[PDB]
Amino acid sequence: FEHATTVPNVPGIPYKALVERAGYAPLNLEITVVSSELTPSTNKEYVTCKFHTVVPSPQVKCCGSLECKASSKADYTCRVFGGVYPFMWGGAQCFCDSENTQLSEAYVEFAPDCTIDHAVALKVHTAALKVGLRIVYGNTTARLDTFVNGVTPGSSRDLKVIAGPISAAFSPFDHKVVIRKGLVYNYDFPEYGAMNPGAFGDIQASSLDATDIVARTDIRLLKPSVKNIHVPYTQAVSGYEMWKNNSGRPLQETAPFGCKIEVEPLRATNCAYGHIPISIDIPDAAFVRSSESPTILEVSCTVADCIYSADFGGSLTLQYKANREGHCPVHSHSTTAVLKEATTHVTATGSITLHFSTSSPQANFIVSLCGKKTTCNAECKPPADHIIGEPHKVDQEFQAAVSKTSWNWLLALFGGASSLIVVGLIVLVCSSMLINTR
Amino acid sequence: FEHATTVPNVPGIPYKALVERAGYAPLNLEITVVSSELTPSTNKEYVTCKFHTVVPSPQVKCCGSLECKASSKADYTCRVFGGVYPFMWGGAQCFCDSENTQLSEAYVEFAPDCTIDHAVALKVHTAALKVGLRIVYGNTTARLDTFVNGVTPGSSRDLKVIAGPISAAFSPFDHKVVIRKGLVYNYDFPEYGAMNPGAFGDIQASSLDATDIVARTDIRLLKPSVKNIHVPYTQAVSGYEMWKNNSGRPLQETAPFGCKIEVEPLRATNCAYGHIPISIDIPDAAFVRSSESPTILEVSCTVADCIYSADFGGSLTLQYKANREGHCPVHSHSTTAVLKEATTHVTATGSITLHFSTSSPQANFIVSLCGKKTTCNAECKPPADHIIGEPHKVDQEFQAAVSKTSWNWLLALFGGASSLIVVGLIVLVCSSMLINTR
Ligand SMILES: *[C@@H]1O[C@H](CO)[C@@H](O)[C@H](O)[C@H]1NC(C)=O
Ligand SMILES: *[C@@H]1O[C@H](CO)[C@@H](O)[C@H](O)[C@H]1NC(C)=O
Repeated sequence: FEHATTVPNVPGIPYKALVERAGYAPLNLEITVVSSELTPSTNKEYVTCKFHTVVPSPQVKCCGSLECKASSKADYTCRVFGGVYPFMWGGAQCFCDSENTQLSEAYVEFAPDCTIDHAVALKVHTAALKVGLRIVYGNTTARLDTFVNGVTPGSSRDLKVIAGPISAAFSPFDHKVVIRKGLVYNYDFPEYGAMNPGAFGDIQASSLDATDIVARTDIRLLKPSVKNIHVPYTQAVSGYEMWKNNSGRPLQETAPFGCKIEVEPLRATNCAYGHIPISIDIPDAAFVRSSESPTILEVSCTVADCIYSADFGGSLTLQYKANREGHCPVHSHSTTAVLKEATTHVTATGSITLHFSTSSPQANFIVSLCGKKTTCNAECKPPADHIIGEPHKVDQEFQAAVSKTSWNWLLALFGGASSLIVVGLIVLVCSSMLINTR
Repeated sequence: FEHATTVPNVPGIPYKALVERAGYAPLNLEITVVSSELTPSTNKEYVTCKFHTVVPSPQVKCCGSLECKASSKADYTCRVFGGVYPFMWGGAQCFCDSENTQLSEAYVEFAPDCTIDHAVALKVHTAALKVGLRIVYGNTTARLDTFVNGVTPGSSRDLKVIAGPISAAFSPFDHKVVIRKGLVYNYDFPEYGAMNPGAFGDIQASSLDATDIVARTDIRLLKPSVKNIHVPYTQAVSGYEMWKNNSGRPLQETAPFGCKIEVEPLRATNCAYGHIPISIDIPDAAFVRSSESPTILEVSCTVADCIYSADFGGSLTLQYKANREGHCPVHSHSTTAVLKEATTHVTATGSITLHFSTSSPQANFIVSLCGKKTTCNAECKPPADHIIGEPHKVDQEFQAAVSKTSWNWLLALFGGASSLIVVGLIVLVCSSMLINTR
């Protein structure tokens, strides 16, 4: 058989539904969202980390001349000076008032520790969802996993069940993000080849060990100092450490709907929001002919007690008469309240007690046992404890919290003087005619 | 110095512009789009190719029983039969009217040739552009390459020149595409894990040699035939060959703007459309003080001849008087027409001939030599040849094809009888007053 139904996005909340077919008992279908897996599409842009500068041995020409060449090293720079007398422990290596010249150069490369301290800039897009479901029909359980896209059915027993699309798309990921040491930070990094001294992503590389590298961090060389050979240099602090000191808090502590986010897939998990439609195909073998199912007689509904609460705090009682033995499912045809158990042993004249919960204190609804059903009305009270994190609001409110007493007061309240007004107008017309008699 | 200017997207079309500074000769700047490189962002979804089925040696139980197990092979299926008498050249291996049983199984894997015949489904998005430019300022040439994004300046001589964003985004790539043997076909492939027998992408794999594989192509086993052991099977033709017979023509022959598309970067090249703004910084050293530049006197414009055409079919002549020797640039301050050369040797009283082209046959405009300028008016005729692919329409039309004669006819055409109407009304008022005199 075939059926369809919509379920809200939420993990570990069984929903119980019925499929009705004349001549066959209505099977109880249990649907649970075991887990959620939102996986977007990712693109790698470039890596970055703390950098180490290079101060190579200088190129000193004793009583000659030199120049400022070019090279492919990232942040490569050169500069030359003349009339320099460098010294050293053995003495002065060379002195020529003008002919001496010194040439210095500088570049940079990722530090050796970068291999593990590196962060990466990611371009993300097109959030896609993967959902794991547990579906039980007639004590026939099945574990399945599928995308929410309406095209693909996940394979479980070769039963193709379609679902989606998502009611409303939610994505804590911004189009641009950064990843570091298992943490994901929402940030707007600059484009590849776009750098700013003292800013994040001052150094770039397609790979952690790629030979090609590019950066720009305001490295201007300084003139040689007094009498001692060295290379006085200058450069702005790494943007990596700066951004680290002020990167902001991780997205782990800011995502809505309690997302659980992991890096190696760059995905979210157990993050719930929205609703999903589902199409379900069922073999007719699983179905049971009604005559095989037991029949019931003169069943009554009795509310032992019920306090409005969050857990299955509502309790009900049922007295039934039957001509057969076996099992029947039970269902709450009214959405406002939902049971906790599916079926139970039956009896010729036995009675049972049932658990349930509701979104309103007004326990007025109808409930079905076997194929028959009976009404159930009562009042439930709010609880004392008002703070718990266990599953709650399994059903959303439908402005049905309005008590029957409030409806009674409202109905008798609204006036109907307009009828008196019309009667007054009619008698006015008749009296006007009578006066016209004169 | 700094300047800005917008240029249309087109390859190999030098544009000549001027930067004006009092006390400095206006340098001639030449801008050419050497090439274009549009590179989008790509995501790999799954591979596919022709498949080969597997018919393993059957599992035959001589006078016993068997079952239909499960396995992880793609399209794995099993089926069993009983009461079978298989035969073979040495005779009948076993016969038991009922106790004999036969079990067959079937699956599939990518064919060995797939390694080179494989096609891949790609998810593309976020088209990005890379542009190569050649810029010449004062016989100072520079070859640069940069993105059109307004943030990143390409590096060439360490001269940061920004450009973009694109005036209008164009992308022949659909969000979904397929690649095969160096060809790119625009197609809407199904999602990973979504298959249909006889349809494209019936077999999937994250890698060409990934052990994991999934497919569904309607493989139902057939009952054993008469007296001869074998495995009669059935299955639908590969969607790969079907799509090949009807894949449609390559995108190479359908993309607009003459895109040249390559696969290993999945990029387009030399595909022109739209306009791009550009910001250009220039060292003041390149600039030349005006006094250093030669001065000119009483220069006249003379049109030797001009036929409206596509190439530099317009010819002009200039007679000048100068007090200095050297060089000056020339420019067409009117967009409708553009020169072909930048500068020339100067003389105290010499004269020169110049080439140019235009988008209108009306050669009315002003042209600047050194810092001074002179007007130039004339009429150009359409050409005889009307079919050529060489660069043309270097300037877009600005409804200026309207000839001066047409304007003359239009001006004298439109009437002004409303003035006669007002005069008639005024004389009517005066005559009405005179009649009121009576
Ligand atoms: C499921 O219930 C049916 C009767 O409703 C019973 O015949 C069957 O054995 C049950 N299956 C399991 C696995 O309990
Ligand atoms: C460029 O032109 C200037 C004068 O306009 C000249 O001094 C210089 O040598 C030229 N450079 C080259 C490379 O021709």
